[PDB]
Amino acid sequence: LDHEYWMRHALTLAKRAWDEREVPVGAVLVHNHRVIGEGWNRPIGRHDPTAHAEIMALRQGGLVLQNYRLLDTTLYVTLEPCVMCAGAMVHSRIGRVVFGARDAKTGAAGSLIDVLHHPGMNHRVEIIEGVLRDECATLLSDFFRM
Amino acid sequence: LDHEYWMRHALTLAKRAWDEREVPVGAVLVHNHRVIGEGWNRPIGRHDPTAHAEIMALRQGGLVLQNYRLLDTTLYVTLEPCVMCAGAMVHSRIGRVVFGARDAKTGAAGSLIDVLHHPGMNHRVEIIEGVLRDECATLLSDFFRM
Ligand SMILES: [Zn+2]
Ligand SMILES: [Zn+2]
Repeated sequence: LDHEYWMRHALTLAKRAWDEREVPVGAVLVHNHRVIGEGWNRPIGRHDPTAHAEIMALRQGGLVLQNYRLLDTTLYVTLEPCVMCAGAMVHSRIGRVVFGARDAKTGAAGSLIDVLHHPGMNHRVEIIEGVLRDECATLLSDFFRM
Repeated sequence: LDHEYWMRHALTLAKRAWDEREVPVGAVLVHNHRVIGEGWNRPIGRHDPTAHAEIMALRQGGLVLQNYRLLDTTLYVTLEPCVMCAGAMVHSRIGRVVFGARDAKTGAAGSLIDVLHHPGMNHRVEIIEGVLRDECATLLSDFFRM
């Protein structure tokens, strides 16, 4: 579905997070080839431990759809989702998550844990990884070097 | 620390959720024996898949402390936290979670999965279960009967 076109927008949002001095992750939630939520990482600034990119984008999606269930959506994100965000995607009943770089240490879509296909969740999210992978990694690498 | 006194307040918040026709879960975040966040379940009403009791209470706590890290806090909740909320508690670096009833099917503190002591998280949350257990269960049972 030209996943790079949507990931590019996510990288755009990640660079907002970068300008805010937050770990640079961006996310966009797409429904019928239209954006219905955007998010970027801002826990430090918002004083909000839950203010990850995915959480912000899933919340917008709910407002836009007037529904807490976000059926058949695709969530794009520049980094593999953490446990908190992976659980949110499961509650949201999204169709699919597409991510850029793996989070080898604490990623929760097959890196540390695979919450999205854990055998007791009432909903399965499909996974596609590595979209604009090197672009997503370099943002995060330059961040940590900084 | 008279955990029933704080759980009673959580049950108070859970009954707000009940009056809103939402699964009746309440939560309170306590720091130095003072409440610094309250929460109750309202996904349906807020059109927000992330709007669980714990998420709302952890968010308030961050505002009150002007910090996304909520060190040495105790989060009380009427039901075992789900994967999404268990991950949030880990990111928040809370000291302890105290819960009422187990969620046998999808609870993420030793029921379905134990996210809070999973061997790769950078932070361990202590767990105490069963506080006002029967009170918490009956609320949820009456809800599902309804
Ligand atoms: Zn996350
Ligand atoms: Zn939850």
